[PDB]
Amino acid sequence: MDSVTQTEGQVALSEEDFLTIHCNYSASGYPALFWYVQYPGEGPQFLFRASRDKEKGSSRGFEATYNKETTSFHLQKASVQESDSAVYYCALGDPTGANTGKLTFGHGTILRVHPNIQNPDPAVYQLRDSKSSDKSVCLFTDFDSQTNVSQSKDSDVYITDKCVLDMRSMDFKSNSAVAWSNKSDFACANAFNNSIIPEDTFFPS
Amino acid sequence: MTLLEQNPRWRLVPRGQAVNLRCILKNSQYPWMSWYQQDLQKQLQWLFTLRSPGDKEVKSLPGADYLATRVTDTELRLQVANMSQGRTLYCTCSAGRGGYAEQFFGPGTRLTVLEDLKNVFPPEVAVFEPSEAEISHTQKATLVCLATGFYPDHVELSWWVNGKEVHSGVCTDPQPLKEQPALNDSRYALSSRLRVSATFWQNPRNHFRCQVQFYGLSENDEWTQDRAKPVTQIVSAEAWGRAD
Amino acid sequence: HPGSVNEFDF
Amino acid sequence: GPHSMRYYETATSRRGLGEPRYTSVGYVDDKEFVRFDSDAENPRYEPQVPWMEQEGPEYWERITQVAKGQEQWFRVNLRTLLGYYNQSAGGTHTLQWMYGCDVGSDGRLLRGYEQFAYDGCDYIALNEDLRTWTAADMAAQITRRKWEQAGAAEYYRAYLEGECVEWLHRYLKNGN
Repeated sequence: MDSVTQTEGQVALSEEDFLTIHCNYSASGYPALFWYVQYPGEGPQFLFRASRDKEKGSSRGFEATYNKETTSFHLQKASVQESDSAVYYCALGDPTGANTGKLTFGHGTILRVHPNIQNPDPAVYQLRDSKSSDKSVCLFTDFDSQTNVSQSKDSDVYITDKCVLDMRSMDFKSNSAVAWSNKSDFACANAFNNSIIPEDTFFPS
Repeated sequence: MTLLEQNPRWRLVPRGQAVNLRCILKNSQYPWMSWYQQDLQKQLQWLFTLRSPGDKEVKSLPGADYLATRVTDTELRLQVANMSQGRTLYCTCSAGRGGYAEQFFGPGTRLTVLEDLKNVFPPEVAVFEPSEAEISHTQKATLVCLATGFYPDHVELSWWVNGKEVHSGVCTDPQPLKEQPALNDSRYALSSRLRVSATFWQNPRNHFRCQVQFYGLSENDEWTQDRAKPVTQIVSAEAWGRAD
Repeated sequence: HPGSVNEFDF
Repeated sequence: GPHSMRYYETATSRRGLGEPRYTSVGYVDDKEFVRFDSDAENPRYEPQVPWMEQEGPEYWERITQVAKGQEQWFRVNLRTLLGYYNQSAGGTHTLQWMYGCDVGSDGRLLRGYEQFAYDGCDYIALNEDLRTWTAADMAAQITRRKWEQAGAAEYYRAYLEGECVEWLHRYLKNGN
């Protein structure tokens, strides 16, 4: 029956990389096709429309061409930015001619764009709770964008996804992940082992 | 400016219970009005498009049953009944039937479903101070904030420096973690990083607050568990710059 | 092939 | 030579009836080939020529749903036109919508049409550019404004330049 298929759940790119998100649909007639974008913490919003075979829609440097022969509407951008990070939804307008209002949305595709970090300096610092106590955390920070952070093997030691902050005033970006547990045998030195660390990292005393 | 108002913004819903949603159209250029769900897998599904005052329609999807009513030229209602799984409901509007004219999405009603009302806990918040090693190595200082032991998973974390909300130097986890990831009704944690120049951190006059808004019980829920009724509240933790 | 249900009202 | 496809959709609101008479009549080269009559029992689109006996059951199902929905559009817009021309209810008024396409020998589009007429007098029409509207009068201006703002010309042009021309081509193959 009528359908929309987006081939990808998630796509990870660096800034200025080439992006394609695949959209295929199944509908007879002359449906309009659409792209919608949901920036993080926001509602979905219109990107563009195409209503005819071979029509290119575009907005914000993105395009897709209506291809009735391949029932395709693949979203592309030559050069992505960090600000493109979002979920992109392909939508099929109602094709029966009954114009009921139904949009049929693909599953969505999560696009994460990683910055190019110019002067990497990976390290793992210990931070102490401000409210005294013997509570502490581990900061894995300053590692390049192509490093990845996997969970623990232990389930009592919690570990968070990488995260990019931007210090706007000094045009500087840095990745970081945080790791913390209560196991008493917890160690900052031995806490991202279950992760492919650089060899280059710092590990102070 | 804003085309649509939705109420409520959010609502904690005991399993099986019903909730009333309303949507107000601020501009009659866009008189066609729709409901869409977003489930927890982020899937968008059309529920209804209703144009005329008096149009009433009914649908059943996994997780919720719905009665949608176009009440006036400017008011759309949705009753969500027999709720078994959380979702967000977006009102939308359009200048057209919607085969062609785009949809403008309103701000959304977030519905959270919990089996049991005594799995509701506020977060505990803690702020961890920059490592001296980081200040030596980089001339930068990173604070880390943790909210732990909260349920359900709906918080908003902000950083406040000298009484001013900041965005620069901040990275908050996109999603909470389940502390007991098995336990289907596990409590959550959340991390955030605020990073300043070592100079800013070193100044003892600079105050750093991690503020966690938690979405919980109303003053119109019953509660008898001895431990504090876990209401919608703000929990903060603070650090002061050290010369050290 | 008749037209689809009209997208817009007068 | 050249060829045409033309549909004429009419709604007439009636005195003591209130449910309007809806009709749709398709022509190719000025010969009637399909008709829908809302005053029929369980009404459907029906072929009026032998060369329309092979479109297949789901064509007739699909455009029969379109008629039912198009009936809702004519009745809403008849009662809007009462407001715009400050006339009263339980009147006899007619809305006519004429549309379709002319093609040359080569099957390429020469001309498109989207014309609306209220009570025999024309109301708003799409110009030959398929991009701008001619409004007869002050009531039609309201409509022209809403439709310029919502890009209705582009919307109709997609039918006029795609589906209309392609279907006129197939109908001319069917009925040699």
